[PDB]
Formats: sequence, C-alpha cells, structure tokens
Amino acid sequence: SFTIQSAQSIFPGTLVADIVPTVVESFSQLNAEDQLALLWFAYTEMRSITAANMILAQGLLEQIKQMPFEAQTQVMYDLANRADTPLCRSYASFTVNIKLGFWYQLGEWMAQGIVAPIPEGYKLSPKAADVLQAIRNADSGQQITILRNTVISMGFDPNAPGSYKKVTEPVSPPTAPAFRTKVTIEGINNATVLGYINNMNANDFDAAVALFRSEGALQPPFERPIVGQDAIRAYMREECQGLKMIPERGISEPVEDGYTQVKVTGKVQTPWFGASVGMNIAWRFLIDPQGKIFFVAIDLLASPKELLNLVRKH
Amino acid sequence: SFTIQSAQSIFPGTLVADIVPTVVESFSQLNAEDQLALLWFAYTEMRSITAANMILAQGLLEQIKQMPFEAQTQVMYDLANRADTPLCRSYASFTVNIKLGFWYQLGEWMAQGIVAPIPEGYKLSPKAADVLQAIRNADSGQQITILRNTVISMGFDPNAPGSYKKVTEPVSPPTAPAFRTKVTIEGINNATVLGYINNMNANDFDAAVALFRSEGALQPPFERPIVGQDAIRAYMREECQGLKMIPERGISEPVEDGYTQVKVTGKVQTPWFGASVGMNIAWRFLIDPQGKIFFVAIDLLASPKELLNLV
Amino acid sequence: SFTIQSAQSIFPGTLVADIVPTVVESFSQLNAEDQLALLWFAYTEMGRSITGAANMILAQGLLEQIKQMPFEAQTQVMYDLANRADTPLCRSYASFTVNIKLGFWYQLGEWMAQGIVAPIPEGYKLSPKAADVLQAIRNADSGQQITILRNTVISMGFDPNAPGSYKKVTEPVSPPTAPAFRTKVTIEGINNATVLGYINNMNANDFDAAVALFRSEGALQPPFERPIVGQDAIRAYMREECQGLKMIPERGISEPVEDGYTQVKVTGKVQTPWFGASVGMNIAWRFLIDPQGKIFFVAIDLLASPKELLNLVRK
Amino acid sequence: SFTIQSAQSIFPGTLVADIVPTVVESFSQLNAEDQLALLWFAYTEMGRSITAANMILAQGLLEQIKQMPFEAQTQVMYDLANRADTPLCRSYASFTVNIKLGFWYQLGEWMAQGIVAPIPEGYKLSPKAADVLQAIRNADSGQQITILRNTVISMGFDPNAPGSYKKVTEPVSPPTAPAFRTKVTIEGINNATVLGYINNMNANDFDAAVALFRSEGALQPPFERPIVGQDAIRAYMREECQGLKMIPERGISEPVEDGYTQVKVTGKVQTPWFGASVGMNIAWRFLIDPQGKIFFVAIDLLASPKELLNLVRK
Repeated sequence: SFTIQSAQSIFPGTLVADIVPTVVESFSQLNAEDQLALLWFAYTEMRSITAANMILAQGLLEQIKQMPFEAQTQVMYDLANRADTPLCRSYASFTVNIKLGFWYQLGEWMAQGIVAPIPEGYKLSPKAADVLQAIRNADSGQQITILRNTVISMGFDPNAPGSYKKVTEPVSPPTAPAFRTKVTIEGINNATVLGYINNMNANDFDAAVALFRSEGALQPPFERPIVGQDAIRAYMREECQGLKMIPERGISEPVEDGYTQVKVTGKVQTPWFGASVGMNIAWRFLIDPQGKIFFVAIDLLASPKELLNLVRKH
Repeated sequence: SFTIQSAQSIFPGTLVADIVPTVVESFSQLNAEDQLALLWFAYTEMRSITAANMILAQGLLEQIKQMPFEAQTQVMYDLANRADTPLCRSYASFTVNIKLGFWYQLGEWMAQGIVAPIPEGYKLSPKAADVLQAIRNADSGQQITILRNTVISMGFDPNAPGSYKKVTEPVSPPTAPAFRTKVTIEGINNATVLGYINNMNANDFDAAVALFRSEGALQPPFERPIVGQDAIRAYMREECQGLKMIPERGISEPVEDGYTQVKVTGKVQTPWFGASVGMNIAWRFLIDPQGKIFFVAIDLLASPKELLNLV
Repeated sequence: SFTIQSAQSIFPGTLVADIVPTVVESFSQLNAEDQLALLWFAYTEMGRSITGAANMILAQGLLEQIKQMPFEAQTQVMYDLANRADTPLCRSYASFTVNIKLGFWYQLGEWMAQGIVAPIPEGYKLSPKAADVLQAIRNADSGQQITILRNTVISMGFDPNAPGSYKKVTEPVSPPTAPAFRTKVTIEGINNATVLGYINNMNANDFDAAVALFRSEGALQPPFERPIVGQDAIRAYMREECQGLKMIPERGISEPVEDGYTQVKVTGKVQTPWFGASVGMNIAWRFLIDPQGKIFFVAIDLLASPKELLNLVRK
Repeated sequence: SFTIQSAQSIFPGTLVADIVPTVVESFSQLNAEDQLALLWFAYTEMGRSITAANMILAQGLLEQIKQMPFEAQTQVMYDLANRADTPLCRSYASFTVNIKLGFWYQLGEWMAQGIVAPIPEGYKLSPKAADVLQAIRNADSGQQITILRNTVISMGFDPNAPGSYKKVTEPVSPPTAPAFRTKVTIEGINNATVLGYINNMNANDFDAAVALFRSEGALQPPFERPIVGQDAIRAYMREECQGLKMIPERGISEPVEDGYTQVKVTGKVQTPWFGASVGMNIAWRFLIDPQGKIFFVAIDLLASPKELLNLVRK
C-alpha cells in the first residue's frame, strides 16, 4: 500500500529552494567569529516586526546585558560553537520563537551599543564572504529561512543527555468561526485541503491535526516527516502560530487505491515580517479514501515561477 | 520678522489629505454602536505587527477580559462616548502606543470570541455607512492615520480637570553612531535638514531637538504646532520611536532676513506595519541664519503625485 | 443514619466566637466614612503583618489605576468598595480570591502611610455606633480581631455570585511539601490515623491528599460558614483559603458513636502566613469519621475564649 | 581629637555575639557538600520566615536552575559555595542583599517541594561540620538568623573582582509620611539626634537620617567595617535597612571630650523576614559632635539579653 516514504515522492516536478539547506550547511562549517559576523551582516543588510518575553529568556538576556563586552562575546562564541554551558543548554530548551526573539534582542542591543559589537573593520574569511554573497543572491523568503534555520541550530543539542526541561509557550486561542476568512483555490474544492488551510489560518491546530491519519505525517520544508497527531500538533503549536497561508492555485489527481494527491501553490506570510515577505510555498497532500491526510509536505519554492508549475502525472 | 503663524504658510502649493481630518470628524459625530462597528470593520478589512504590556494597561485589559459580553460592550461604548469613568480616565492617561496596543488586544480578543463581537445583524446608521465608504477609498497611509487619530481621541480629555497621572514609557537608547544610516536627498545638502532626518532615524531625539531654536516649533500632520525644545522632546519620545524617514527629493529657497525654507518629500514607515505601509510625507522647514530650525511642518500628502510637486 | 445537619451538633458544648459575626454584621451597617476610618485604625493599631497576593496582573493593574487617580477619585473608589456599589472596580474586587483582596487593601494602607493614597481626613471623629464597634474589636482576643478584619474586608465590593459577576481569578496551586521534609503532629489523647493524616496533609499544603480522606458526600464547615460538600468544592476552598496555614493541635477526645462511626474533637491553634507566630487562633476541629475511616463531616470553629481549648466533655 | 578609630572604643563594656563571626568563619572553611547540608539543616528549623528576588534577572536564573536536572542543580550550588568563576556566580555577586536572600529562600522552598535536588539521602556531616551545626543549634534566634544571612551573602564570586557584572539596583521605597510616623520613647534619653535618627530609620526616610551625619561620619553595622561618608551610608541604608523596625528601650548619655556627647541605647530590631517572631537584642553607640551631628554610630548584635541592662556611666 502507501508508505510515508512513497508519499514523499508525489509531484516530482516541484522545484524547491535548495540554496537554503546548502547555505545553512556552509554557514555551520565556519568558525564562531565568521558565523557571528555573518549573522550581523545578514541581519543588518536586510523590515522585521516584534516571544523571549518569558521569564527564563528575559532573565538570561538581563544576565548578558550586565556582563562586560568580553564576557558577552564569549556567550555568543559558546552559542555558535554549540559548547556545553548552562546558557547553551537553556538556549537548547527554548522554543523556536524564543530563540528568534532572544537573537533579535541581542541585535537591537548591539545597534544600541549595549552588547559587544562585531570588532570594527572585522575581515570575513574567504569561505565566509562566499556564504554572505550566497545569502545576498537568495530571495527574501530564502534569506529569512537561512537566518531562522541557522540561529535555531545554535547552542547545545536539545535532546543530548542532561538536557534541561523544554520551555512551554501559551496555546493562543483560535479565531472564532464567525471571524475566519475562507480561502478560494482556483481549480480545487477538496474539503480536507480547504479544511487544513482554513484551520491553520485560524491557529486552530486541534482541528487541523484532527484531519490527519493516526500514522500520517507532516513534512516541513527541508525537514524529516513528523509522524502522528501528537508530534504534528506540537510542531504546529511551536512553528505555525500566526502564519497566513494565501493559496492561489492547485491540482487534484486520483491515484491508486482511491487516494487523492493535491498540489497547492501560493504565498505564506510570517508574523516576523507581515505582508513585507511572501514566501513562495507548495503544499503536497496525499488524502486517503476517507478524506484523512496521510501525508502533507510544505516546500519553499526556488522562485515565484514555481507558483505556476502544476504538472499533471504523465 | 517671522512668527509661528507666518512660518505655517511656507510652501503654500502643498496638498494635504484633508480626507483624514474630515473622516475623523464624521466618526466623532456617530453614536457608540456605529463607532465600535466601524473600528471593527476597519481592523478586519486592513497586516498589523506588534505596547500595552505595561502593568496598568495589562491589568485593565484583564478587567475587560473577565467581564461578561454585555459589560465589555458598555466599556467600549464609554470609550467611544468619551464618558467620565475610571477606565476612560486611565485610557486618557495612556501614551499613544499604549492606546493603540490596548485597542489591538481588544480586536484580537473579539476575533477569538473572548470579547463581545459586533452583533451579526447590527446594521450601520446611514451616516456611519458613508464614513466607512470614505475610508475604503483613501490610500493605506491615510487609512492608518484615520484609524490612529480616531482611537487616540477615545476616552476622556487627558488634560481635563480630574485627569489621572500620565503613564511614562522607557526612553529607548538611540542607535549607536557606528550603526546609523545617513540619508541622501536629491537636490538638497542642508546640514540642519539632513541632521534632523538622520537623528530621528536613530531615535536620537536629544540631538534632533538641539537643532531647534528655544521657541522653535514642530507641527505634526493636522495638529497644533508644538512650541519649545521640552515639548518637542516629549512629543518625539511618545510619537516618533522607530519611525523610518525615507526622503526622496527636496528644494531650498532663501527668503527674507537670511532665513532658508526647505521642503522635502518622501515616505515614512511605522513599526505598526513596517515596510508594508509607506505614508506619503512632506517636511516644510524654516531655518534661521545660524542654521537653527524656527519651524518644521510634517504633512500627510493628498496622493503619491504630491511626492513630485516641489515647484 | 447521619446527615450533615445531625453531624453539625456533635460535641454540643463547643463555644464559638459569636462576637465575630456580631461585629462583622455591625461593621457593615456603618456608613462608608466610618467603615474606612475603622479599617485605618486596625492597619495602624496592628502594624505586624508579614508579607503579597495582588502581585497578579489584574490586581496590580487596578492598584496602579487607584495610584494614578487624584485623592478625590481614590476616596470615591474606597467608598464604592465599602458601599458595595455596582462598579467595574467593585465587580473586579468581588472576583478576587481571599488572599488577593487582603493584599489589595494591604497595599492601599501602605500607600496611605506614604502619602500616595488619600488618608482618613485630619481629626475624623467616629460616630458613636463606630466607637462601639471599635470597642467590641478592642475587647476581642488577637485571633478574633484578625478574623473580624479578614471577614470585613472580604465582604466589601459586590456579591461575588450576583448576576453579571466577573470571571473569578485563579491563583497558582503551590506544590506540596515532599513527604521526606514534612513535620508529623502528635496530639495528646488521639491516635486516630484519619485525623492525623488530615492535619499532616494540610500542614504540607497537600490538599489533594487531605481531600482524598473525605467521603464523596463529605463536608467541611469553615468558621461561621455553610458546610462545603464534596471533594471538588472542598479542594477549591483549601486551595484558596488554607495555603500556608500551620495547624498546631494540642489535645483531643475520640468516641465510638452509632453505625460504627467515630466522632473526634481536637483543640489547638492555627497560624496564618499573614501574621506567622504573632497570632495563634484558638480552634476546635470536630470530625465524624465513617467505618472505612473517611471523613463525613469536619467543622473548624474559632473558639469564644482560650478556656474552650480544655472543654473536651465526653458522654 | 576624635577619629573613627577612637569612636569605635566608646562604651567599652558592650558584649557582642562573637559566636556569629566564629560560626560564619568556621562555615566558610568547610567543603561545598558540608556547606549545603548545613544550610539545609539550619533552614529546616526556620519555616517561621514570612516573605525579594521578584526582579527579572534573579527570577530568570531561578527558572534556569528549576529546568536543570538534579545533577546540574547540585553543581550550581557547589559553584556558589566554592565561589567558582561562573556566569551564575558573577550574577549572584551582582545581586543586592535582599535579592541574594530571596534567591536562597526560593531554592530552599523548591528543595522542600522536590523541585530542587535534596541533600543526598544518608549524607553524613564531617566532624568539623557537626561542630558547626551544634554551635548553630545552641545560638539564640537572632544569632542563628545573622549566621545564615552572613553565610549566604558571602557565596558566589567577589562582586568587585576584575570582570564583575553590573550591580543590580532595587527600587527606593517612599518614606512614611510625617502624619503617619511613630515616635520612639527611650528611658533616660531625650537626645534629639538619637531620636531623629531612630524615627527617620523607622519611616525608611534614609535622606533625613543621612543628613544627621557629619560629612565624614561613619555607620558601623553588626560585625562589619565602618561605612564612611553620607553617600556610602545612604547607599547602605537603601540596600540593607528597608522595612527594619528599631525598638529602643533604654539608654545613657555622657558628656565627653571636645564638646562631644556619647549615647548608648539598648533594645530590639525586627526584620520583615521574621516580623514580631524574632526581636534581635541590639545596642546603638552614638558619638555626637557639638552641632548635634553624628560622628559615629555602631550597631552591635548583643551576646545575651543581659547586655540590654549593661548601661553603666564612666
């Protein structure tokens, strides 16, 4: 029958932004000093809008704020080196949005002279300058995804032995039915796909994850499939809060055993940038005969041209 | 010699969005039912990005959150009617950004079914439906400004007798000299004008304010001139934090007594919408012989065409 | 067989501080200015309160609202609280837990002392009725004075269950003392495992373990209150009103009674984190325990006098 | 004429609780395991504490300890006891006295709740540690409190070492308004400078109390160095005297050299940590210049209540 492995190969013509995992890989191989300078240059070169509000994150930022410049620079080398320190382990314990807010606060303090700057006239190594040109050449959604993915990977491995208790964020209540937008997708009336996108746009992660088969999977961009409603809901709650999915176009094809493959293309806006960064996205669904989601992949596309790439099975 | 009044008339061909103060006046005329309905349609029709995290505003938001729907509505009517109640007096005490964050939280709660909705089947009064239509046609910058000035004037007069102690926000440290961007303006090299714009983009209001005469004046769009370095400093700290001024063009003209008048056009972005709303702005400066600002007007322009009307 | 009403009459001679409800009743029939003047005399003639609840966001914001008001508007809010007027502030106050209401008034008293909140007017004279109340309070013992002040400020603002009430605020549930670090009480005259289990659980804030000692339809009757029936309601009361209580029982009698039930009376003192070892309240616990050792009924009484700690009359 | 040096010897009979610095010193010679065991055994006979480290830096570092596995929590406490150079120890050093005490209070409450690692089961005090515990068990209440306070305040790093972190500041409490102040009454004494000092301190009016000192006047707290000059005295009062209640009972006034007066007062001090539970037995020894300004005041924790009656004139 159908497996997660076979579902991953649906719509083979979908062109993803492989510049993202390429640059994240190159980035990760630089020394601490290059990584930090790249983060500063990448950040500065780029319209962000903001949480590290929570008491643990706020207090560790206050610890950094009271340190002399030399001790602040050491904390940042430790995060970029993935060193074993309590600050690195606490950073590992942070949810994605707290990691992002943590870095955003350090960037603001650097610009205010509160946190040690990159050393004036600092010289990017050859490999680092290459990485920065790679980032400059990428589109807006690719640039944000490289920055996000790079800072997320800093500090210690969060599942290594002796890991600290993972921080919990409040579940934001969903938009009430009466106030939800309903998407229209040119060429698609599939109730499961419309249900998924409408529930996600409402932050209704309970209703979105209920559409999944108990052993179904969600594959985020450039990640492994996340299997089962418990782990999918956890991913949605941590990584999909306030995403706005603006689907444009789709194709639906019956496949073997009464399953249906549906491809949708459109834009996703993140609360981090609002209407200033539309990420070019594809959703690839495999839907079972009962209308349960067996698989969905979210792909960051190479360019806006890929929004028009809806090729039927040959 | 110049006065604030005579300074106000510099660059007379400048076309300001009088739709904004118009629609704002219609809005103020409406009953509370129609005012709340319009706010809600505006907040739904329009990509906002954010505050009222401060203890007073947070606790008052929690008070509204625990009320039944009927008492929540009554509070919101009291704000629209500018009634004399502790909640209205506290709201009047808030800074501009706390008032905006307060209303933003109520709109998020209404969308989540935590705060009473506008009744399905509530129908706008005729006038209200006109006011709403007038807003839909106006451009983004003008819509944001209507929405801003409407909610800022809710609750009580902040300077009335019996007013509550005004709340204060933390003064944000300016951008450090090394990390500041310097603007270029086609057709302009005035050091005072460039110094004002660069200091404001760094949130360095002490440096911007030092560019004015003792009794120098700043006139925000559709407002009374603010007179004196202390009142200007107070206004910049409350209303200009995180504004990004993106001038494109300007003209300079010598006038009487060795004064200079300079008009600059371009865009301003606000942190509330970031790069998603560039408001269309002119700055009109009257500069004294020693290079001190006597007067500067900030004007919200009729349309993107006024960006070219320097003449 | 036993009912809540029959259980209420166990150990008939237990003499209770009836001056508390008397004085609480009289306090509330005074006008607002007298009520405020009397509270101010208490906070001053009793400045050994060790603390605060009201740190929580709602209570902190409403305090900041009162802080920014002019003296005339602050006095008006306190009159509204004393008059139990229908206002958002009085409805919010009504929604507070006991400890938040007490911390709220505590902050207002400190702010009055600091010149931040409008004081009782210079040389205010208590009406004759108010001087009678102050006199009764003065004649009452420490444990009784603490209860009158507590029960008086709790009853201010609006009826918390009136139509149009605001959602009740919730306090974080404090984790219990772990078993290895608990004190066990020893009570002279008593080895009843249920009674000891109850007192040790409460002194550890283990309200889940205390409530599990009750029958489904078991009741807890706090001083001068209606019985609270069932494990949900009793747990909600313990969480709100028993946090950090120290029960120092001294002596008890146990008696077998009809149907294989045992009745147990215990006397002792209770300390509250508001006053610590300062104020020991003279308390009797009256327990009716079923044949399985589950609690059917327990009354907590504030006793009329310290004599009552020896009144353990059997029959 | 008078020096801080000669002032220190006024009222030579006055017997102080020398057991306090004895035990503090003994305690600090023990290894980290004995130190933590003793803190727990001492704090366990002291649940009549009635209370802070509310402030964002302290709360976040407490949340950091709370999320740590037991092994890591114990290592942080060994670092504090060993005065190791770690960011946590440097932050701890930066704290005010009351934040240091609130920090240790939170860890004690967490230990009692099973949230922080206990003293290992069966743990056995070294011979020297059992000698320290015995001395603590024998000390009166005021002396036990003082030993615990001074012990925990001296943990973490040297707050004035090279590489120190920015000192945290606490909010200054508004004083009691004059209409609501108490006036003390002292048997034997109507000295307006002594009464003015005590009444001002009881109102938290540190500015008025400091204005009673000579420019180069000194305040000598129990078992500490003399604090010299109005700015230093004001900083000390703001940090360590908030909410103290002085209850002087008896005193003697003697005219001495150079137009000076010396005044000895005995009575009690209550602390907001303990309230009316613990009244510590205190003497105040004032040297007052001819203009009525304090040249020197020592506050002594007395050896026994018998010292309350040691008021002899010569």
